[PDB]
Amino acid sequence: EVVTVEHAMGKTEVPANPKRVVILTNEGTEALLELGVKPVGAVKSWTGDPWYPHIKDKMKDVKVVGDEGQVNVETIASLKPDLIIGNKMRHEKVYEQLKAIAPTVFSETLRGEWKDNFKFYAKALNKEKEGQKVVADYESRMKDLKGKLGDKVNQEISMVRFMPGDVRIYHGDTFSGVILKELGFKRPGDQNKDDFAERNVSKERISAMDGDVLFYFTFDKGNEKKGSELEKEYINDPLFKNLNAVKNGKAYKVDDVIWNTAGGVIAANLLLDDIEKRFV
Repeated sequence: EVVTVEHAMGKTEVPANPKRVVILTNEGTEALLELGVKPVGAVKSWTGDPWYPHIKDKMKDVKVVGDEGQVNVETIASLKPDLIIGNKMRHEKVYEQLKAIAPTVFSETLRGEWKDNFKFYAKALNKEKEGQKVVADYESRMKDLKGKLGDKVNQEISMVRFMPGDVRIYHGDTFSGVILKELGFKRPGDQNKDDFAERNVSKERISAMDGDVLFYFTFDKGNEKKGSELEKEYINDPLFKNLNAVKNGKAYKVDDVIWNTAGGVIAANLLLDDIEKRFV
């Protein structure tokens, strides 16, 4: 009937064979799908209507239970789940409300932890063996790519994000950070740090964006397109145009969804594919 799972908010008995699972992160949604569990409810994709294209078909008739930052507890209760999976960084405040509905287990954070989070979700679902195969398959595809890249990994890759009111330079404890590191890519300067990002990068700090290759991506909250507005301002600034990466023709806009925001094992595989497309 049950198994005990240690997690970010304690120790909880969960079904040995969960039948009606609700999943409260985008990255966790991908874990479930790859582990052969279709959730009865899930938070909408950050920039989907409601689902990212890469999971849309797999999410047919899944009930939207809010978004990752603001979950709808009433909708979750209505689904009568036997297991709820969330994340302490996103959902700590609603943990007790979720626990009142069904056994609830939390991962700790997002940042660069996608692979450990995936393994945790596999444990929570009692699908460790299945999870080992998914991880092994990803690592094999990763090894395939390392071979195809050869010494192209010796390039310093710079990661820049435009968001509403905030230009960021992404560092090591991030989705792109840990995957670039696993592949063996170098990073320039502070992008080697094991923190999340340099935040609120000014036009004066544009020099900190340089590298051998510069990948930038943009997040827009809504129809205001405030992220894209900031991108336009920065990439047309003379300081940006004088970056070595830009003068070399090696500054590229990449997809926010697969390079950062989806954040799960399906996206990780799509990121490998995109890197192969761009470098090989």
